[PDB]
Parts: sequence; structure tokens; C-alpha cells
Amino acid sequence: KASGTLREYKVVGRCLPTPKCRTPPLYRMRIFAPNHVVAKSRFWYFVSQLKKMKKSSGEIVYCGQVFEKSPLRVKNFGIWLRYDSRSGTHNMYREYRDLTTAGAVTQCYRDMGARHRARAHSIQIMKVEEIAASKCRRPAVKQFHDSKIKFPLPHRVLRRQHKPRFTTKRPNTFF
Amino acid sequence: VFRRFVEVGRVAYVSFGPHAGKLVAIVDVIDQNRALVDGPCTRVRRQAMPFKCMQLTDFILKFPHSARQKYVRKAWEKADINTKWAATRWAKKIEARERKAKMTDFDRYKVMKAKKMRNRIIKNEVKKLQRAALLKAS
Amino acid sequence: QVLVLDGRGHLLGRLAAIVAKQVLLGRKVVVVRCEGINISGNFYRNKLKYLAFLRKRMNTNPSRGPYHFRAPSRIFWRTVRGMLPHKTKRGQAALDRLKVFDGIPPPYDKKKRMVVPAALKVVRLKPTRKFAYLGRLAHEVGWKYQAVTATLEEKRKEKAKIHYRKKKQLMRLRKQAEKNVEKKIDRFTEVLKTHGFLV
Amino acid sequence: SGRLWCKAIFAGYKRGLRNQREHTALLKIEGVYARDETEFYLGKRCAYVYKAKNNTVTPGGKPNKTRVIWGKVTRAHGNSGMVRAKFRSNLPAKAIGHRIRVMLYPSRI
Amino acid sequence: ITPGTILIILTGRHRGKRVVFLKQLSSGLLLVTGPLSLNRVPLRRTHQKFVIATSTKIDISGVKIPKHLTDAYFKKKQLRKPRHQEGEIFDTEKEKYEITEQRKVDQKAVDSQILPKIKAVPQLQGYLRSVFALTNGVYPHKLVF
RNA sequence: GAGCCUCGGUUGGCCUCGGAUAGCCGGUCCCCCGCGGGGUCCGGUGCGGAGUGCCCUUCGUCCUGGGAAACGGGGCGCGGCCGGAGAGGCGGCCGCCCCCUCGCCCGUCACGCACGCCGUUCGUGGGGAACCUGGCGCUAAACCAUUCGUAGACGACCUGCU
RNA sequence: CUGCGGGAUGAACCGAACGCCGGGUUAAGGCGCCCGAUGCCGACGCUCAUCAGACCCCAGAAAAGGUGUUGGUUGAUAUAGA
RNA sequence: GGCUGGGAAGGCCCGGCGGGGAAGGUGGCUCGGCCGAGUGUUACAGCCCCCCCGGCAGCAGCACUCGCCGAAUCCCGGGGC
Repeated sequence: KASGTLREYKVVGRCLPTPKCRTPPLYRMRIFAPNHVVAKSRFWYFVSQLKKMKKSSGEIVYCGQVFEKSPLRVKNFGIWLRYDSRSGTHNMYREYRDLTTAGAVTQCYRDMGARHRARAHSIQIMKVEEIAASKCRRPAVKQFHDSKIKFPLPHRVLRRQHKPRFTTKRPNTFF
Repeated sequence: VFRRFVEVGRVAYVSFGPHAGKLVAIVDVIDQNRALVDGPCTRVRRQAMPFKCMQLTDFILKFPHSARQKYVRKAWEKADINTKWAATRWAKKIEARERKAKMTDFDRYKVMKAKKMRNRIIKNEVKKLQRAALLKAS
Repeated sequence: QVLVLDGRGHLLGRLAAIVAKQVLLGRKVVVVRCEGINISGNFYRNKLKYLAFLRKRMNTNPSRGPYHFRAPSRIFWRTVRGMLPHKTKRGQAALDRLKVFDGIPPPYDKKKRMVVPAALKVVRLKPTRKFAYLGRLAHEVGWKYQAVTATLEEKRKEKAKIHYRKKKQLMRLRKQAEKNVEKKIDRFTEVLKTHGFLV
Repeated sequence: SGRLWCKAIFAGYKRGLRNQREHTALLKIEGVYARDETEFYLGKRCAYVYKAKNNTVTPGGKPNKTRVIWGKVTRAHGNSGMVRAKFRSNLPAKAIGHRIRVMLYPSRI
Repeated sequence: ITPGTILIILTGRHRGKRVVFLKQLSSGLLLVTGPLSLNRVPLRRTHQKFVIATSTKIDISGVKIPKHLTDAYFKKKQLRKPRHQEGEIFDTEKEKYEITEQRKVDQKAVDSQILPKIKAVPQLQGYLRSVFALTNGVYPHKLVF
């Protein structure tokens, strides 16, 4: 499984009706995937892992993207992860600060890849929950909980280095 | 020694990006290198923006860190940020650079003639000043 | 029509790649103060690397072996030659176009020299990392003329300080003359600043 | 009375790592270093000027020793302001890293 | 390209000169006039591909361009075949092209209307008398005209 | 003045040291030091307008006939005083003769206007080789041959000979 | 019995199979220089090595350890004062 | 053209309800000129934020380019080889 700018999808599906079971129950899942095809594939994977249901033996009643209810609001998202390392699998709980649930999930994927070299196919996401200022255990996200936030940009390393390459003036890093 | 700090309510100039060359006020800090920003009086929508693309100026209007797109606009209008920004030397040289970029061929010829005459006059005056200073030293 | 570059404050490979690419395109490049070049990593690591380079030698006849030049200018020339295809005529011509000097000679001591921000230490290296001066490396690896170059550079710095004082006095006189004469050139500065000048 | 053409450097032929196509030259035009400012130079005529021993003909003047190879700029080359040029006669490879004149009169302004 | 605009001629012997566009002929060539007193460019024909259209326009609506001059008027007629053709003769001589005083009177008639309008705009006569060229640090894609 | 070969090119920038969790410029009332330098204080900028995102020069000519500006430049102008040693190779400061009215705005015409067709335009009196004008200065040394042994397979090497 | 692009080099690897060419687009691979192209104002984090690291076959390393550093799991006690 | 017959946002706001960051307040202390600035404690809303009741054209994948799928639910013009 690859990853990009992930989006959240609500997928409801059920096994195809049978003469013994005329009205099978429906199951709903939240899958974070780049597109609906991979979202449905991951939904079928998780459904096969959990219940006795297969893609050929079932059907997805409805797959639809879920939009963030408060895009302009900054939120703390706690994500429960179950990934596979070189050794045995482990369970983790991480906290991120972002405006969207899909963005938080993407940031979690990038952080997992950067810190543990864990691939998206080995990463399984269980639950993502929005939490208030309290109930936060990670100091990296706790330090930003401050009303009178104040910090400068000390070492402003300049960009546009290949804009005119030879110049008389040396650049400046204090602003 | 720092004089500009990333504080809630500080105006910043967008160096590059979609809304390049616009003022925008920081509403809340999202992450280490991402801030929530709002541009109601400068045709910029409330959105996340990295600190790299924004250069913070020395204007700080006061409003709560989670204002709902209206109190920030009211504070901006009360402080009259646009007029003070236009009066600052930063926007003046920005406009000068834009005018030089938009200069045409006839304007270039007129500028060349004016520069020629002005430089000749200034050089003559500088030479007279130098000879007067040399005479004073002697 | 010839690039003049100040080697001080530039990273070795970062500047060498740019110089080689420019000199491949027919551009004549002159680099001065090659002792001011600094390489990333700790000085002991860089010294061990250069000592390994020294140890690389032809066993049967070292006279034919690698020529380990100790001068910083020749070190920079060799690292540019390593990025240039010196086996071909175009590479040889690029090497001939390139010029490197220890310190900065009188032919180029009175010329303004450019600075490449894409190869500067402050730009490309984190402030918490260590770096080694090419002059220090050369002196501890076999260079002989560090002190003489330093004394000549100090004399040149004094002369350039005198020249800059004179130029600054000239600029102050020009500002005073402009302030005194703006009344009869008001119509010229006005049309100058309408198009985006002096603002 | 002055220069009515832009300066360009003959960077080399259109080539891969181990294969080169001599029918498509690469031109580095001074002043443009991105694939946004190169739209002006698309379709522009270009000339490689070189002087030789024997005198040749010359329009609007006495015979001279100078000769040129004409060509046309086709498209840009890879985000750095480099452009592709096609000449009637392939460049002799002696002009590698040499100056050529990008004329300004396939005008589309 | 609009009537009354200022163009830069890049291909002819009037290389880099600035002229005034009057009208487009039947053949599609642009009728160009750079005042004989100022630019020394008479009623001539130019091509769009070999012309740079500057962003400088004069009000040319109130002039009467002569109707008789046209693409057929701007044509060459020499180099006839039937003569001797052998030796050092047969059209290598005559050394010259006549000025065709009708051309002079047409130029006077056009300039009598062109000059007062271009002299109304300050420094426009000097701009026309100047010629266009590229210098160091100036790029056509960078500067706008 | 022609006269063969070889070519690159298509205005120049004649300059501080320097730091990046900091710098640039003045006056320096004040103090110290050899017009200049350093320190304190104060005043202006710092996404750099005392910006290489820059500056300098214009890239048609000539006639006269006005205004603003104005004693500037040239005759590889002729003679003195210096800076410069890193691989100096360039510039500055003073005397005397003659000539010109050039930069910026307006009238005033005329410049083969070669009738649309490309290598135009310059650093160039470019670099190398062979020949036609004058002034001021020159007078050979090397090798072979001979000799010697401090040298030597042969060369080579140390030496002597109006 | 097989050329061609990439793996610097190359039987068997990846892509892809061959008449002579012009234009366009790709695969596998790459875009500091050699060497065509990131000369993006690329995004998020980790890493200091006095043996760093740098891409299938493949040209090299194990068990055991480290408060060097960055995350996770669990367990106690702390204003009745650790 | 479709969506959660799109999500939030922009403007006038009106009659209520609870919760929280911790403010023209109070207040131990600290720093400067009753005021300004920085920290803490209960904490209504005269700084605000969130939820429940209920309604107005102002919309429209919006040139306030905050994040999609697209085409008988699709057409025109122009440039380069």
C-alpha cells in the first residue's frame, strides 16, 4: 500500500444475501486511503481479518469520502497504531496536532516511516480520536497548549540559493 | 537580540506561494513549522501556512487566538494595517521594484536621459565639493 | 567577462561542482583565498582522509604515483579536475580556463569578487556541526607558506581598509552634494522615482 | 548599432548516458534559468558564427571569411532554462561551450 | 500591432530602428514610416514576424493616408532579359536606384501629418531618433515592451 | 600601405574586514591613540534603495536658434611629483601651447529614402610569419676540433690556449 | 542462437526484443559535476561515526551490549511532601 | 452534473441553555513610567471558544485559488515543432 495526501472514507458493506440468511448485517469502517479503490481494498482486507467475509462472497453497499467538520479549527488527534517491525508486532499510541483527521493520519504515517522505518502495508490504524487540551500525554504536542505563544525564527536559512548564483553580497540569516 | 516574535495577532508578508505578496495575520500556531493564518482584509482565506513562506513584520494587532474570522477583521480595520503598511518603507521599495519591472521602452529611454543629466550634474557638484575640501585642507 | 570568486566561507565540493559546471560552458573562473575554504566534518576526520590519500602511492615507483599537492589552491584544482573529464580535450581546456591562487594576488586583489550562496557554510551547513579549514589542513599536511600568505593578506587588508575609507568618504561627499543640489534636479529624481527608483 | 541578439552557450547534443543524437543541440540562454521564462525563445532563429580560411559569399556586402549555421529553437529542456535547437547542418562539436546568437525576429510580441 | 503604434525593425538595413505603423497593405505587409527628418525611414513595407510591437501608441485616426500607394506601388521593375548578356554589360551597371520624386512628395504628405502628432508627446522625437539594442544585464524575456 | 595564417568575442564595475541567537551608515557634545583609528552615547534603515533584485556610459550624424545647466574635454597633447614587489604592471597628483561648446528640453531642415529579406554592429592599429619610411644604439656568443683529469662504457662533466 | 535502455564494470538481473529515418511519449532507471535532466524559494522526521551511510541478483557480517539520541509498552510514589 | 441534493466559511443578527481556555477583573510577587509588561490562584462574560434548541437572499467545488470526482452533465480561441 502506497500513500499520498490521504482522505478518510466511510465504507459500509455486507455479505451477499443467502437463502439461510435473508438479511445479513451491515458493517461500517473508516479507512484512510489515497482513493476509493485502495480504500475498498483495505476495507475488504480488514473485514476478512475480522469477520468471515470475503470480497467475492460480499458486496460494498456504499463507499464515500468523509469531509472534516471543522477544517479551520486546530485539533489534537490521538491515533492507536499496530505495526510490524523487523521483530514482532507492537502497539502504539501517538498524538498529533492538525486541522484535519486525514491530515493527522498522513502525518502519523510519515512520522512512523521516519522514526521506525515502518511501511504503510505493515501499519494498521485502529482508532483516531479528537481530544481536548487535556488527556494529552505527549510533551511535543503539550508544549503548544499556550495562550500567549511567543517564539522567534532564530536562524532564517535562506532559500532561492540558485537565484542569481554569483552575487557580491553574502546572504543574511537574521530577520 | 530578536525583535520579531511569532505571536498571536502578528501580521506577516507572504514571500512566496499561492497568496504571494499579501499581508496576513497569524491567528494560532498549529505545529513547529505550521501556523493558522487569516487574511480577511487582504483577500486571503483562513488556512494553514508554513513559516518558511511568510516573513513576519513589526505589526501586532491584539485579538484572541481563535477568533472566528470577524474579530480579526475588526481589529485589522481598527488598526488600519493597510495604510501603515503602505507608509512603511518596505511596501514603498516593493512598489518601486514593481514599477521598475513594469517599465516600458519609452519609459526606459526617458529614465536613461534623466539619469544621464542627473549623474552629470551630481558629478560636477561632487568635483566642486572635493576641490573646495582640498583647498580647505591646504 | 571572467568570474572572480572568494574561496573563503565556501564548502569544498559544493563550490567545486559549481565551478566545474561553469567552466565546462566556456566561462573563465578565478578563485582566490583557497585557504578560506572549509570542509564539513571534524578536522581530525578530514586529516585522516587526507592522510589516507597520502598513503595511496605507487609501490614500485612512487614518482609515477598520485601527485598529492599540499597547497590549498592545488587541492581545489585537483578536486575540480576530479569532477571534470580531464582525459578529453574539452576537460583539458576547462582546466586551462580555471585558475586557482593561494590567497589573492595583486592581479585580482583590486577586483570585486562574487560569492556563491549555494556553496556557503552558513547556508548549507547546520551551525551545530563542525568544519575544518583548508588552510589548517594544508599546513598540518605539508603546506609551507601559510604564514607568508597570512602576512601578505594582512597587508592587503590594511590597504583595502584605506581604500574603503576613501570610497566611503567619497560616498558621503556625494550624498552631501545631492542634498545640496536636489533643488535643480528635482524634475529628474521625480521622473526617476515615478518608474521605481530611489525609493 | 548594438547587439540585436541574445547570447547562448552550446551546452551539447541531445544525449543519454551512452548515446548522443547530433541532430538536436542544447542551448543555454543567458538570463533564463527556469522553464517559465523560456516561452519567449520558442521558435526563435539561432545562428552559429565562425570564421574560416577561404573567403565565402556575403549578402549585402563584400565576400568575407565568416560563415554561419542556421537553426530553430524547438522547445525547452528540463526546468533549467535549457532549450532544444535543430540546425540545418549538425554542429561540428567544436563549438561545445561556445557562443551562438539567438535572433529576435521570429517575433510573436 | 495597431495603427499609430511604434514598432522596432530588426531585419532590414534599418536594424533596430523605431518606426510608426500606419496601415496593413493587401499583401499583409505592414506599412511603416519612420520620419525622414527623424528616423530616415521612408514609406516602406515590413513583416510582422520581423517587427517588435512596442507599448507606445499615438493618436493616428486624424490623418489621411494616400490611397494610391499600395503593394503594387512598392515593387521593383528592373533586370530585363533581352539585352546582350555577354561581356561586362547587361545590368551589372547603372549603379543606382532612382528616388522617384512621387515617393518624395508622398513622404512629404505623410510627414506633414505625422510630425505634429509625434511632437505633441514629449521626448517622442528623441525616442524615435534613438535605436534599439541589447546591452549587458538586459534580457528580452525579462524586460517588457 | 597592401600582404598570408590563427582565432575567442559583440560596453565596463578600479577592490574593506567580517558575523549569522546579527549587522550597515553618520555625528561624534565626550575620552584615548597615531587628517586618520578605537571606545561610550545618540540618530536613520535591516527580508538589505549607501539593493549585483545593483551601479556606471549611451547605441545615429550634422546646419542654426532658444531655454535650463556649464569651464569641461581633446590633440595615443607635451614636461615634473608619486602610489604600486605576491604573479606591480596599472593608475593618481601638478605646470605650459592650441582647439572644441559636447550633456538635458524645444523649433529647423539635410544625410544613396539602395524600393522587406542572412552572417549588421565592437574588444582590434587583435596574435604569429614575410616584405616598403626615418631617428637613437649595437657589436657576438655557443658547439665542433685541440688539451686536462677532480670525470668517464660512448656521450656527458671539471679545465687551459696573443 | 540476442542485439537495445538501466545495474559504473558484466551470460542468466529490471525494462524491452531488432528493416533505414523524422517528430512525440514512456518502461526499467535516474536529475551536484563527470553525465541528459529537481538551477522545486519540495513536505515531514531520524542520524555525528578518530571504520558513518548511500538502492534486487551483488560483491559483504553475527551473537552480546551502550542514560549517544528519538519514539512506544508496563509498573510503582509525589505536598499524608518523593 | 454529482456528493452528507456537498463540509465549513463570509454578512445582519435575534429569544434562550450548559461547559471550557482563564480577562476592561481581583490578586501574592517581579520589572519600568495611577498606567504599561511578565507570571498564579477560584472563576461568571463586559477577550473569547464549543454544544443543544430556530431562521435569512449571498450562493457556486467560489480568482478570499481551504481540501474531490469529472463531461453527448463541454465548447471556443491562440502559440511552438
